[PDB]
Amino acid sequence: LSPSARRVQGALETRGFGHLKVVELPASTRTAKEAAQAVGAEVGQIVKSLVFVGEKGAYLFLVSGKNRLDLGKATRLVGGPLRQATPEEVRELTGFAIGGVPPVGHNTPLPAYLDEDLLGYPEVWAAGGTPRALFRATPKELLALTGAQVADLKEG
Ligand SMILES: C[C@H](N)C(=O)NS(=O)(=O)OC[C@H]1O[C@@H](n2cnc3c(N)ncnc32)[C@H](O)[C@@H]1O
Repeated sequence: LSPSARRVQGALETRGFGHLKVVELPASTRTAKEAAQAVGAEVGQIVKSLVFVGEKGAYLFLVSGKNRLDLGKATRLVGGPLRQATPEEVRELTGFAIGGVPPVGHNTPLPAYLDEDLLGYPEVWAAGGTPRALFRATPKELLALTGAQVADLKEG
């Protein structure tokens, strides 16, 4: 596993979820669409870790591959103005580059929100730190791993 992918594996291990495995695939997983095709999953099963900057800090939004994050909803949930983090901010905050941003192992653990639609799948796939890394897990484990709060995040 490449460094960033290893960093994520390490985080899964340190959390007590060592049985979850990061895989650096022979096919791209840069976008939810590609990720789903790479593992034969439904796009909705892909977890997009989206980082947004607020006035007093950063926030992690775990969105289903089939939904579009509603900034209006996110803003209300946090209770303050929010904005999509620039590629640069993603790197400084999380330590990973967009297209590979994982839900764990960041430079600072960010308060998180989980797209309630992810609770509809028995298993989901999140990014493992690179545009080729992914690790499968149950929504429950993703919740335990991030301590995120379930929420209505989609524009739809
Ligand atoms: C799972 C897959 N590896 C992945 O990383 N999916 S992702 O949705 O989290 O990554 C793509 C998302 O990053 C964000 N993004 C893409 N380009 C961006 C840019 N130029 N600036 C800020 N955010 C961007 C958008 O939400 C885009 O949908």
